[PDB]
Amino acid sequence: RLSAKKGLPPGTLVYTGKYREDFEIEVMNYSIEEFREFKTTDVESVLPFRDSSTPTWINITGIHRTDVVQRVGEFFGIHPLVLEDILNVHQRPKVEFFENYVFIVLKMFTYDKNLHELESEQVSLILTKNCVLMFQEKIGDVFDPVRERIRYNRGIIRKKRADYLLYSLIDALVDDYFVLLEKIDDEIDVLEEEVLERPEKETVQRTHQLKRNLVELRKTIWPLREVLSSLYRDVPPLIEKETVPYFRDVYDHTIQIADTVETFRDIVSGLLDVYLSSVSNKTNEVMKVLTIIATIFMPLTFIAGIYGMNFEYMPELRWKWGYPVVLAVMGVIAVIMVVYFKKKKWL
Amino acid sequence: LPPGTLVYTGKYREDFEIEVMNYSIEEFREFKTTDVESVLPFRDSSTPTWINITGIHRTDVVQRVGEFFGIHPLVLEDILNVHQRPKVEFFENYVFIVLKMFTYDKNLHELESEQVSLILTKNCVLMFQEKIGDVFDPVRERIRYNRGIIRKKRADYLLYSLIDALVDDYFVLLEKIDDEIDVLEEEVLERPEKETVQRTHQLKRNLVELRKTIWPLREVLSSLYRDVPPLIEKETVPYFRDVYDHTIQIADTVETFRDIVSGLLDVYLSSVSNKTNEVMKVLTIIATIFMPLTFIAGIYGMNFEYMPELRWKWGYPVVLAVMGVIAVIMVVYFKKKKWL
Amino acid sequence: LVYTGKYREDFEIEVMNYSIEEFREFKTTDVESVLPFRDSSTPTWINITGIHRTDVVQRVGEFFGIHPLVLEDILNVHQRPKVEFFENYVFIVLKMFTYDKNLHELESEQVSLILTKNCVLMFQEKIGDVFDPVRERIRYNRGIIRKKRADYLLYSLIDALVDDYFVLLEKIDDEIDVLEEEVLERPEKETVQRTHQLKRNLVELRKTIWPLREVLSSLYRDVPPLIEKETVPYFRDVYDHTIQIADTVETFRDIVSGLLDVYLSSVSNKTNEVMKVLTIIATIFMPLTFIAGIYGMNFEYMPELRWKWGYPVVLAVMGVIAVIMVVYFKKKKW
Amino acid sequence: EKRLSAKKGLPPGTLVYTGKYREDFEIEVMNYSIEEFREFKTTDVESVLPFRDSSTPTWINITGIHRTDVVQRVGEFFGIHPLVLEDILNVHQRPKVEFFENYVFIVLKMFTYDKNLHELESEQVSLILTKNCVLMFQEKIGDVFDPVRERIRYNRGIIRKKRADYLLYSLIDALVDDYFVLLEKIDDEIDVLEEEVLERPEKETVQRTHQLKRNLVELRKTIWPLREVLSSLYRDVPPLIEKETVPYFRDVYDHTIQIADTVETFRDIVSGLLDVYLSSVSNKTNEVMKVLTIIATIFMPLTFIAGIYGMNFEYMPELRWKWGYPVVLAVMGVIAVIMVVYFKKKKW
Amino acid sequence: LVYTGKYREDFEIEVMNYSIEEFREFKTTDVESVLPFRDSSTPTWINITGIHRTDVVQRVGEFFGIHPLVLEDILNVHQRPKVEFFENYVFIVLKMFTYDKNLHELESEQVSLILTKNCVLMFQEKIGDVFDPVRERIRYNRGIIRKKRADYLLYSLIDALVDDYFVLLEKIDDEIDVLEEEVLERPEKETVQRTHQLKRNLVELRKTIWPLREVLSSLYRDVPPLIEKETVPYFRDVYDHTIQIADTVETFRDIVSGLLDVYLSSVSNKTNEVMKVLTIIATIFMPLTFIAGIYGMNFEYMPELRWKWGYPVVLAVMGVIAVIMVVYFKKKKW
Amino acid sequence: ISEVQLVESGGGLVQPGGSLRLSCAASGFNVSYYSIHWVRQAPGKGLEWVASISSSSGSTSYADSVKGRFTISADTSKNTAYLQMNSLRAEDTAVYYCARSYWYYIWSYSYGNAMDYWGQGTLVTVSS
Amino acid sequence: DIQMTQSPSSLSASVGDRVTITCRASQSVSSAVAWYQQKPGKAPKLLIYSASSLYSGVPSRFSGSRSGTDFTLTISSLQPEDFATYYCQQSSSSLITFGQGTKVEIK
Ligand SMILES: [Mg+2]
Ligand SMILES: [Mg+2]
Ligand SMILES: [Mg+2]
Repeated sequence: RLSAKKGLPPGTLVYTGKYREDFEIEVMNYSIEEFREFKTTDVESVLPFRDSSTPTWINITGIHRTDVVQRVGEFFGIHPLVLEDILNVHQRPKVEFFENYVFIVLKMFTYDKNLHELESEQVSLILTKNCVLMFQEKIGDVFDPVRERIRYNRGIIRKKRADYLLYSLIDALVDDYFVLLEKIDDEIDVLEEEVLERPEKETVQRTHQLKRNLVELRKTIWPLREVLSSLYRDVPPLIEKETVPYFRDVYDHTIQIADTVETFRDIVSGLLDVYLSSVSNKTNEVMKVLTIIATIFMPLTFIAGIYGMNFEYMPELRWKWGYPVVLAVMGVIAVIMVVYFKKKKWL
Repeated sequence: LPPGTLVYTGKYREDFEIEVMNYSIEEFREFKTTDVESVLPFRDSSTPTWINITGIHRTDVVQRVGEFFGIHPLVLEDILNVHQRPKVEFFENYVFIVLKMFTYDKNLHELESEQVSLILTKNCVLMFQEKIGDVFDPVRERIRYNRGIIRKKRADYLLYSLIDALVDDYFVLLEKIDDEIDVLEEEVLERPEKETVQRTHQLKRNLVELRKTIWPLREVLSSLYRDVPPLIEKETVPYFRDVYDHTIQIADTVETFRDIVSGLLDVYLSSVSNKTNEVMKVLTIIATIFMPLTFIAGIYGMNFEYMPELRWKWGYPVVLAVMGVIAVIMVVYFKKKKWL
Repeated sequence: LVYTGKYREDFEIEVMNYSIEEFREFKTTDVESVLPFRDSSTPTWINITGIHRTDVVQRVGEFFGIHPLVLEDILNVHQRPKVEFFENYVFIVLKMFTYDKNLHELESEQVSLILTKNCVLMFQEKIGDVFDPVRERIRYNRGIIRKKRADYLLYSLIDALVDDYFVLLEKIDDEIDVLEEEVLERPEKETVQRTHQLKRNLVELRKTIWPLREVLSSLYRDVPPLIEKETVPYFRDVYDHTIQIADTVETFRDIVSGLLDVYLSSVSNKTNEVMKVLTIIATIFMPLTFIAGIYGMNFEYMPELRWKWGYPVVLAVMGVIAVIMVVYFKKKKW
Repeated sequence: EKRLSAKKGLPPGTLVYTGKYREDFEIEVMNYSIEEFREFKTTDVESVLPFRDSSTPTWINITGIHRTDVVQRVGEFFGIHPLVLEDILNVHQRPKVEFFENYVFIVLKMFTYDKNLHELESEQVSLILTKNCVLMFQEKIGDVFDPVRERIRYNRGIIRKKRADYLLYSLIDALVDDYFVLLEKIDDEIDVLEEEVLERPEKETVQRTHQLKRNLVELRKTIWPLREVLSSLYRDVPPLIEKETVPYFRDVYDHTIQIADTVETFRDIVSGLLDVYLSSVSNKTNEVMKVLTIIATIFMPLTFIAGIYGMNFEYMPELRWKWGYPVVLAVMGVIAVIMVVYFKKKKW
Repeated sequence: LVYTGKYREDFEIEVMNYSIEEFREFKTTDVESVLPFRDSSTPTWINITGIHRTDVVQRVGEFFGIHPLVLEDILNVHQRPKVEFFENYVFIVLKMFTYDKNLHELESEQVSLILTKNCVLMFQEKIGDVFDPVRERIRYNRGIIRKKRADYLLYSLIDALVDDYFVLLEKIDDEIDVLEEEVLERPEKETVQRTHQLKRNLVELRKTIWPLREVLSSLYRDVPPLIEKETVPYFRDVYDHTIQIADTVETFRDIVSGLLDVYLSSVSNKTNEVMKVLTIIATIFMPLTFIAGIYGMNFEYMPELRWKWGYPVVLAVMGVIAVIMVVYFKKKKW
Repeated sequence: ISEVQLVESGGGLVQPGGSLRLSCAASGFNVSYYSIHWVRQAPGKGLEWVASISSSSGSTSYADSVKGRFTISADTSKNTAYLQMNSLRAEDTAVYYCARSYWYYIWSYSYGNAMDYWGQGTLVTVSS
Repeated sequence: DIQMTQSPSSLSASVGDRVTITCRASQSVSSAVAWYQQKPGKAPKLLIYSASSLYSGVPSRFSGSRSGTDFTLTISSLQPEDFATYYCQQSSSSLITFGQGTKVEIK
């Protein structure tokens, strides 16, 4: 649905999603010398990290409880419109800058190969001082490599500020986009083989489903470029100048993703025309068989009915082996017609 | 005709009413009248007021209202012209907004449009409608029942609330149209018919009409936000930006719908091609079975005098047996070919 | 200098100097004398017609100091509309489209407008334009045409042109509705040709209109050098009219594109029904003829004989196999 | 980190021209200023090396990059990274832009379209903007930068009074103008092919249509990176480009936007053309199958009944119905004309 | 723990334990002889050519301290190339390919590499591979292989595999050349079958070459302690080679897709031509069949005696109607 | 500057099992940017490729007919390529050409080289 | 070592005729085949490279094509100066080999 909270005053916090079973808060406070993982359920536990002098990543998983979202927004001084956009799942991807924080909305996709279904989960990021606020709808992320790099000093993650953490999260989400593109390409290949080899109604239904999935994916990806371009080109006070080249790299990755998705869309658009051409080829093979049979057997039955009329004046009184000679004529006609079809390469 | 002509080009003249809602943080009042002079003394007021002069078919009342408010004759012409693209105009005294309201019919599959206009002057919001019945009922309910934060703001918030209600109605329309697209794709994927093409063409025409109206609305909201007038307070730009995001989302939904309806026709063509293949297969099977047998019956139905036909290997049954053998051989060949 | 025009039949010159008190109308068939001669006192609107007599163009260019480049540009038929700005004058070139239902094509002529202080010199190639409402507005003193300056004359001319485009697009909409009814009711081989003609007409108008839209875009918001600030909302109005016309053109192109696809579906259904008729009749009548030829063979010893009306029995078995084939088709939806 | 690529069956450091044109070689230099300009054509690269350390802007144009020795020498003397030279010599590439602290490297594409053979050919041109030199790299004689040459030669415009940044802008602007004229050629080709497709639907017509489809896909895959290059040019301004000349790059970006939109419209039009072709061929097939089915409907039942009366049960009412046979032919004609009337009712 | 593939025929375990001073080899089929090699300081290379014999692979799995999950990975064949990093060893899945020029059939064979400290382990399902140049270099002291560690042996193995991919690309290049020549001029049903088979082969090749690029990138970019830092440029070279292979594969895919598109473009003309042929043959024989059948009817009042000799007139009218139909088909170019 | 020229020097009559060295002076181009090839043509026979040097990288390739018996090398400073022939046999008697080639492109994985400029060639006679 | 088999070896034709020389490889040589002509007593001269591309300055009557591992050189219209020995060459490997030659004689 898209008409949720239609008759509501602005800023009303209503969840418009299909996930109401999960809730957990994970806090990963890390510094240059140490980190401290922490998972909790109480909202009040994460509030003291608002003024912590070290980078903090509070990940609120499960936003069906609007009370947690409202409490966090009130403590961190977030405008209610930003909160109602956080809880609105069907929001377009966007980036918005304020005086004291940066508000970002993204989408991460789950794919199912068994049932050709594309699912999207909206993930929102708020970058306040040295803190990144994260909201999700269900258990399961794409930032586990970021978590691991925080846990073990694999990179420069604990040496930098919160803007680098925001970079890490955006980069992981774009990496999932690359993986999903790989999976979609695999399904493109299998469906192309299906179309070219054996056309069926299931084939056209799968092609339509794939077309819908690609149009949804394209609609999602194009605002992502605008988000990243806004992120690195125009500097807000919340993002240090040393992180700009990284955001530029992610923008280039989004460029690649958009080009790839456009190629996929072109292929899917050609798929149904290829399907119609293949079905025409099959029915033309059937046509060729029918034409060959008719071509052989109508002239022979014509000359078998012309000898067999009831006229009583033909020289049928054993002219010169009438039945054998007419059978020889039958065979000669059939052989020459088969030779003609072989020359034309039908048979 | 000269540009100052105040002709009204619309199909609706049945009714006429004027609705006024003047609200304040501690005072609230509302009244409906049929006289322009009763509602006229509100321009020189220090409280936000909402004048909803619906039923635009008597041009005299709106001419008088524009004369009182100093409203330029050209925007009088534009506000009395129904066939007007959604538009925004800025003036040193007021801002002019032209919007539209849409009604969709499920059974008739027809899309209807109503033009609604807005003029925001100082601390007054003048609304102009073609007929009665609109999508601003929640705004009136919020003003009446003391909800939201409407009662503690100026007329800019009222303008924003009206536009927001209109965009929410657009969301409802797109939801209905999504339901229609779903039922049409089901009907073309499952049981294609001749009327399917006409239905899809009607849906395509409705969607192009939707796009033609929606994109100007997005432009109007973009101009309302990005180029803030001195009239609209600095504190109320985030709300207009939220409405702008809603408009861009609606445009994206319209584009998605257009793509799906574009693919529907190719799906229908694929279905009809499959049907054609099946019926050609049936014809080829029958012809292949029954042409050689007719040829043989013609060979052995001749009138030649010399025939080894009296009694040769029981005579008559042998040709029937060999034709049956030919028939079963061709039937199993077709079964192997999977044509049958 | 040189022109690509084809019609040279008519040549005529119109002079119209008008003010609040009174107006002058002469309609001289020759050059005679131009009333203003840069008088800069009263608004003057002089209409010239025809391009074969190129001498008038050079004379008016030299008298009022028009640059020869735009004068050379005027004597063309294939150029797209464009606008140029100069300190002494402003040069605007437009086009007029006429449409008829009998032949279904458009004839195009190029119109140039030059605005000078209290002087609006124009160009023409055919007689019988759509500026008759403007002429009547001049003559009968209605509206604010007889109020101030001469730029409002250029606005009125552009408004008349966009009104003509509006009515022409209305005619296109009418014919699109007619062709939609035809395709949805009566398909034909020539219908695709007619729709192709309509589509080419639409692409030609799409090519032509957008330059006009950009010209009106450059006229407004660009702070023109010498134009009264009291006439800018009128330019905004005509710009909005051009925007609406462009949107209508795009929608028309979309509808005409969809017409081809509905026609293609109709063609495929035609193939399918013809195929079904052929298949049904062949299936119903080939085995029957086979059986008839079976009982007609000249084998001397055949078990066939009168066995309780054998001929009616064979005809009955033929009929019942025909009936079972017919019911198979009926249950198969053919 | 940028690094030269190792290629199998190729010595480790060698650079290879990845192209097809090896006919001609030429070096052309225009050293211009506010007051005076000089231009000459030469083959020696030492004649053009010293311009690297020059005051007034100069435009060194090198035609023919199959001479990998010249490219290597120029890159070494000007201090160009070997990977950028390897990109220069690679023509199976999309348009790109790379910013370095001392120079900016740009890849563009040039197009010549032929009405005969309907062939869309691409030539890669590379631009290196340095302190006061714009390095032009081409494959063969014939470009679109004659307007810039003429403006330099006769002090037109404002180009003589600016630096190398304006020269880079001018060259890119001329290339975009060539894109516009190519789009016009595509208009003409679409018009011809659409005129032919409606009434003469054949296999060569759809060969031409699919050729145009592939040409337009290549044009899109070329224009999108070009638009990205111009966007990075004006909205990520490097130190090499002045604070001025950025509005000009924005204008070029707008032109790229228009070109991309026109390409999309071309794609839609060509798809419509293919649909028209299929509809026409289907209509002809409908006509032929219609005549076939009319003949079959008229004659197969009649042949059946002729066979019915052609058999022999020896106890059939074969005669005495006013000779019967005239009645048989009467029934033949009656059902034949009823079928004819039915076909007329169906307007076949 | 089951071998999911098809090759369950042959078994033999090769060993090449080598060092700068000398090298020792023995091809044995008994498990216990290949066990104690993990303690050898010199680099060692064990090649198990039997996978269906799950006893030996399980034995070496629990003897070398490698997790049972990766053992299942070796025993699984339908698996794209992948790399895994563990604290004690590195797990790599690769594929060999054999292409038949005559049969146009491409079959794949999995090779699994487990690189531990100073020892490398293969796992093959069949006799036959491409690592022979590595064997010769280990034998006759040709390159720098004998003077380095086991990670260099892994590099040599992967380099040989990529070289085999280059040879396969050569074969596919010849096939694409010939197929394009045949499709462009004088196509055939066999040519279309060949085109489809080659497209399927290229799809498989792309799907197995992209994970290979991923594996080599993960190999050189972030170097686990099992790989020395000196051997990074070698894996980088192999990564570049994989880039070359993937680019060639993409170009070949585009060529073959265009070849298919041009062929399928012209199917409707084939439909129209078969319709024309069938209609011509059916139309010039059904009326003749009718008239022959009427004159063959068994009524008794047929004027079948004399009457302009009987059969000559019916043959004449059959010929006349046939030539009239032929002339009618001459129009419209049938 | 100047045309591309290749000149050989060192052809002479050498006793079997002996040695001699052939020089190849390169003019009109730099020996580093190109690959120098030696080609052997026996009297009355066809062309045989014998050696190859890539001076900039130092890569060399030898035919199996002379592998382990010839050595090819270049001096970038001298603009000269060399061919050290020792342990000569009677079959080495031929006219030895010096050639220059460029690499061209077929596909991403495939490369080829074609020989543009050839020297006059010097005759080596192994006899008596 | 890839072997190039060049046939015929002793072609003869008159001026203005059409000469075809066909050349075959022992294995795959991916279009990396060149042709040279050598007049007696001289050095070889490059004619075709990449099996199709015509070298700069070579007369337009020379042509080449590839059919898998089969390569052909054609002199479309012979000239008095077109009488010499023509060779193959493969360069797909670091070890590059020639054909045995084909002498076109005056008939
Ligand atoms: Mg809201
Ligand atoms: Mg009969
Ligand atoms: Mg009979």
